Amino acid sequence: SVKEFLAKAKEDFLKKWESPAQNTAHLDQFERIKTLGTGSFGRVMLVKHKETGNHYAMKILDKQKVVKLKQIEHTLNEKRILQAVNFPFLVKLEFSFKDNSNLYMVMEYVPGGEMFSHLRRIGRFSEPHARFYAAQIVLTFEYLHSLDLIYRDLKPENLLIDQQGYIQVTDFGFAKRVKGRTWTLCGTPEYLAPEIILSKGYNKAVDWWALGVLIYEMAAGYPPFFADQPIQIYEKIVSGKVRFPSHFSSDLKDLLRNLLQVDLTKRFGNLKNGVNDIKNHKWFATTDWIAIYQRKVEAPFIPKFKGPGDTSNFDDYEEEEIRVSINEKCGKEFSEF
Amino acid sequence: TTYADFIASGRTGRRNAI
Ligand SMILES: Cc1cc(O)cc(O)c1/C=N/NC(=O)[C@@H](N)c1ccccc1
Repeated sequence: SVKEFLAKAKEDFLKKWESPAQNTAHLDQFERIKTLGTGSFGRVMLVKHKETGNHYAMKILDKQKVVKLKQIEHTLNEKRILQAVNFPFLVKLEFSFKDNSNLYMVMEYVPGGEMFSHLRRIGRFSEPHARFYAAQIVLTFEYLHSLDLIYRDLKPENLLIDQQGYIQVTDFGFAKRVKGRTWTLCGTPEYLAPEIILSKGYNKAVDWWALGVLIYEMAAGYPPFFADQPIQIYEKIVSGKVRFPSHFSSDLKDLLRNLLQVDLTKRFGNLKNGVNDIKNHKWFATTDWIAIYQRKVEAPFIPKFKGPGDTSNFDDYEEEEIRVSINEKCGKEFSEF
Repeated sequence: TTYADFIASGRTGRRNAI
């Protein structure tokens, strides 16, 4: 049963949430290969675990930049949550640790590359292709929300394709365990729900709105609200008018009018029937959820894998020396990491 | 076309969080 699985899932999560794993590896157990991606206060690198020969992806966050951009609390959220969760489509945290300069999170290496890269290159995905990914995001948000977690940073930039062509969700930087409502103005301009922009309080429904932006971008090739300047993007999100490409199917557009819904009383995911309003939507009719969860379904796209440690699915980034200061920076701020 | 407007816009690269 789903309730049964989730109840067992919750009991597993809670024991880890209350008793977080900490300091389970050290920088020197890993050989650094290549920068796979960057962010405002850090970067992610392909690494190899010396003792087993396994490959992993290591996220390195600069503590001082986290503080300058006031992201201390957000970062503690990310690790605490990530180590407690366990789902087929979540990038697994294999180990975490910190040093004088940085925080470290060592995740499974997902060799297929970012959805973003494939999306911009190909232009757009077919609907059955976009659906296969969307279904996985749907199950993942069901899992996540059942734990009282809000995700808040969905975008193609934050989704990876695995070796059998299934999706893996990454970046828990804005994720938060919250039962009530919250106020932080955060996320990516194109993906912000209107309630975030207008400084109202908000909840898990912002994730379902973001899913709507994602599905639209995957199927259209561009986002529903864009302009040269964020101020102008907000003016567009807030006005709420949305236009769809002519090739979007009816089921798709309907699904999106409901996810991209400014009225919180009407947004899909946020109603009485919860996520089932989405799983049972016509656009997903051909989707077998159990088979999807069991990974028994054939993926629409199997990435080219030219061997272990291959990185040809990621862009090249300027390599910077990973410098670790001789002084502890911001020790008190990150004590529990 | 909207695709042409997007592609010619300054926001087709990776977008940063605010
Ligand atoms: C490329 C890759 C492979 C993988 O197997 C797992 C990952 O997690 C990644 C990359 N993730 N990249 C981010 O999360 C990025 N948003 C970022 C946020 C803060 C600082 C720096 C970057």
